[PDB]
Amino acid sequence: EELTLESLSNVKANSYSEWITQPNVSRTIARELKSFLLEYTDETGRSVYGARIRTLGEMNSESLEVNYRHLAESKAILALFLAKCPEEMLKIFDLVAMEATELHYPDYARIHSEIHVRISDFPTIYSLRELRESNLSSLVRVTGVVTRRTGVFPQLKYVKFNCLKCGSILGPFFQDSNEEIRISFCTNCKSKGPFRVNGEKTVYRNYQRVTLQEAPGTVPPGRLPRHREVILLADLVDVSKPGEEVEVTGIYKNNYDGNLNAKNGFPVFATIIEANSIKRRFSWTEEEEREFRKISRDRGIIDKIISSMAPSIYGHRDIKTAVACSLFGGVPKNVSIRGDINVLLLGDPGTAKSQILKYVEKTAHRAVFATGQGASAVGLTASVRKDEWTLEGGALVLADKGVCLIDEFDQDRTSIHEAMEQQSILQARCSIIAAANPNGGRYNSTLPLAQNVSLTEPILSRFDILCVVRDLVDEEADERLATFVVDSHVRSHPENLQRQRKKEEEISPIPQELLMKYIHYARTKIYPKLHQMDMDKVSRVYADLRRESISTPITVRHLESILRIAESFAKMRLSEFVSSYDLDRAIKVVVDSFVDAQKVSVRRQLRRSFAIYTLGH
Amino acid sequence: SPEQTERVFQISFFNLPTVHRIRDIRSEKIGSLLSISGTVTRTSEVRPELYKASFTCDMCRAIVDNVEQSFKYTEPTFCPNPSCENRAFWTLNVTRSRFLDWQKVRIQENANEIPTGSMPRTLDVILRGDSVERAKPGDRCKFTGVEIVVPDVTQLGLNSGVTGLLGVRDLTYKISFLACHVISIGDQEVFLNSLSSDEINELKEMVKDEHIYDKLVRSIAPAVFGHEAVKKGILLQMLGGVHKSTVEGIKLRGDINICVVGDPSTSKSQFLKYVVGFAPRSVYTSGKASSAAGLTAAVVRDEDYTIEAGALMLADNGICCIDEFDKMDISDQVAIHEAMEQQTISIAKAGIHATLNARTSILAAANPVGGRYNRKLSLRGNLNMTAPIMSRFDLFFVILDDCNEKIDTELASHIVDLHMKRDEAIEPPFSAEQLRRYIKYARTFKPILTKEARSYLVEKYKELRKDDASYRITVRQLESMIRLSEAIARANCVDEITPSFIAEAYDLLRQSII
Repeated sequence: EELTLESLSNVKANSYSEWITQPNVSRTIARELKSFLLEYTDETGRSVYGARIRTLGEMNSESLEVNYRHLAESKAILALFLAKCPEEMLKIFDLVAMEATELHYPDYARIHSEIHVRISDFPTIYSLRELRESNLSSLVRVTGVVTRRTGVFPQLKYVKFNCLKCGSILGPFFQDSNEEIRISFCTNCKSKGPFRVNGEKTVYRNYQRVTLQEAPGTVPPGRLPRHREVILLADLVDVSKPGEEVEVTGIYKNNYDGNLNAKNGFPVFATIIEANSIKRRFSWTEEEEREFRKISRDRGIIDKIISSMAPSIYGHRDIKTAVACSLFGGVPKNVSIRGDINVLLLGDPGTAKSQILKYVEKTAHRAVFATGQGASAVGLTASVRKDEWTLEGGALVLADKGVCLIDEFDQDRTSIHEAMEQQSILQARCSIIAAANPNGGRYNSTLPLAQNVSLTEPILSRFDILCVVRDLVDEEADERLATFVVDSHVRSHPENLQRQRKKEEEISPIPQELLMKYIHYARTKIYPKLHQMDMDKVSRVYADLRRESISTPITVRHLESILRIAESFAKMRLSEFVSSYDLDRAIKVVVDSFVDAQKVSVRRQLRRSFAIYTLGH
Repeated sequence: SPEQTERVFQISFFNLPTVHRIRDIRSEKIGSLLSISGTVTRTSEVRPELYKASFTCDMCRAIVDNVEQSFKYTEPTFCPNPSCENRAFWTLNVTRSRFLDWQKVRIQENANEIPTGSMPRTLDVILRGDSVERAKPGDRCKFTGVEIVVPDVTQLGLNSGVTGLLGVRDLTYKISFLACHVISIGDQEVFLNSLSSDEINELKEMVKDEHIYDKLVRSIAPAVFGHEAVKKGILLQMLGGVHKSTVEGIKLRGDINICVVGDPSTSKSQFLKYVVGFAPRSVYTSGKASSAAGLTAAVVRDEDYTIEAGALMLADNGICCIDEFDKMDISDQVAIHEAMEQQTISIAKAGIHATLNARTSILAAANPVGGRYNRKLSLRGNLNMTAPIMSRFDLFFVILDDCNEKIDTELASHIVDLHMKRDEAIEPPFSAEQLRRYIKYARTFKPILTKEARSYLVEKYKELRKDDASYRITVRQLESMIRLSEAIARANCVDEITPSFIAEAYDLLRQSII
């Protein structure tokens, strides 16, 4: 028989799990689960679970998803029974979900051997310190950063066995993974016997376990967070990665361990959460592309982008323009030209070149920030550790296709320079932006840039632009820096989103997120194309620039950087074809790099010779 | 509703007449209620100890319930069904079995309690039920309960040892303690409510005083004579400043940090001791006898690799006193600079990654090069340390011996009166507890910059740059000016930053400039 739902509302059992276990109440619960999936109503009126079943058909997903809040909204009695005995409710729920998905789609059971309900948007979350032995054996949500994530491994969902003394047959015992199957008996004979694993009825499922630990903020300050392991169900494996914050809805459970008892001095059971479901905690949009094309101008867009660049930095507009060109980037070339555009900034302390580099870290799609003292060459190449042995990707490798960052330009310089000659740091696959203090001290005009920062002349040539800043004290400059800094402090202060707009005070004409997305859109949706006539003028200008470098160097790599910076200026204008003015501004950027190299030595003569060459237009 | 099992009942006993040290415990004292005074060196994670066990016989499906367990895990001696003769195949059920919370908190005698400075005796205190997570590691606590002896589980089968019971196997006993009761012996409106009525009245009077800033500065280090600039800096650091983070994501440090350099016999170490005593959640240490990495963080393997709390975490949310800073490694100084403005101490060794907030104020005492401060020598380089760290430091105090006969006689008379009359010689304007309450109230207050205050800060930063006319003054000096203005507004109890407060901050920075 099947009990009424009102009769089931009272537990009428020693435990709610026992109430679900009673066969009549279990059949009633399965009927109520199917009826609840049908009874939940969307604003459209279609069942939310029915729409989930249609989505599951389209996705060919093996596991149905059911929100816990939806179970509270309809069949709240089933929801409470699940809160008490999540597995007891969820087995019947998985059968009902398979039935519903198969009713929606014929042969859906042929597609998926077993459909399992997955929780969603669980109501209550418990901290690991808040979690206790009473919380065990019941579903609970846990928010925390995973201490580590084990890789997905093959595992037996069920395992048949063979008795050596008896026949080579046994039941396919399901493996909960809380403990070994440990049947301790033979199926063919009611006595203990050897149980060699038999694959005739064995079921096989992917298994992964990611230990869950409280976040440092979640733990009291000065206290190490408590850690309780989170287990990923089959088809829920690889949902999370080590060191990642996540909110996991899972049944806490305790498992006995002899070593744990020995260490504690008393009998004890190790506790591990088992997630029935996991809810873990920069690409330009299409509407963003339309808005970026609208905001962009055929001329002066570079000026707007430079004003947007380095919003935290005051002054250093040339550095902002160089960093903007590097961030916009260029199309790669293969057969001499490099698609990435390299920028270098040098200045005395307080120049905020590192601040411009931090803004560039936000601007790039996958930027990685590094400093010469902070990162070794081999350490930035990769990291190695025992898993077994496993390797970790380097920081420069981690920054790919998005402008990478460098600072304190000498092992990190070797990683940069080996990357510039190699085209490999493992390929950096990223533009280089430098924020290096000159000689580890306040900038001095007499020192050429090569002396101010140790590097290679080919590295300077490969850089699309080089920037040098000299410290100076002016009354107006002090007033401007003080006004901007006091305004920034007031803006950051709690006393002063509209308040955030008045706080921003329109320091950057283009919002930083919109500008980073616009640079990404101008790199991907727009692909700059070098103009042929402008390129002929630029080739004559490159010959003249090599001659002028001989006069007072300039390289074909610098000309290729001019092509790439022209692509970057076209990106700043969001033009698929590089403008002649874009190529001219790129030649100006490369000429600025050449002038910045040996600045005091050759800058005046270079400017006099390049007044006509720096801009073709 | 599910049928309710009988509730477990706990009985806690507090205010025992006598408290004994861990060394005072004896094997004869086992089995009797006792109160123990000590510091909890560590605490085990809360665990579900099998207080009651329920087993099922596989042979006849007979089931036992809530079987009591000894120190080792136990199973029913015989099958409950008279027909079945099963003594094995017992399968536990987590629901039918009852598990109490379990936590072992290691404790040790007080290092001050040890007379000869010998290693304190350690005792294992068992916390269960509500007692689990009722104490914190590194905090002194008094535990009351029955002393216990732990037999060897391997000898049970799961030095001299009892045998012939175990059978042939010897059994060694490990002493332990079970604590029935655990007691720890170690917004402005919310703080006022926490304060008693009399404490609130006293704090209100002190806050109402217009000379509260000067009175607190004088009250700092009552035994010490002179070094009023150091006293004012210590008061400003203890008061602290409001934290702020830019919309771009850059986060400034709200806590004040200072480094003091001066000749020996100036009681800079005494100032560090007074500051460590005053500041809650503070740890004092001598730099020369210390480990650089160990101070910042610790890592150890736990019975698997784990993470142990570092010494800097003991100073978190409070002042950190550093003695013999010059004797300490410049590598450690650079490590502090690496974890000063960015904070965020992290671990990447042993295959386990861990994070630490590392939010604290830093105070240091050092002897300048040559054993005495050299006025001719520049403020930077007198104590070898990183230039960015020196810039980020709010102030660099200079201590120089005064040959004035009046000052010499005054210091001699003060020291003699101290030696003669103990604490009576000192006459601080405010009591230590009252000053601590005032510091807490000021910390509850968050000073806000005024527009005139911002203009004054602009002018003061320009004046500092003119004084540079380079390395001594920077935007970090401006940040120190803002932090000191917030601290001065806290000391003066003014709700908002004032141009006079910014002027006092600039005066302190100029005194550091010397």
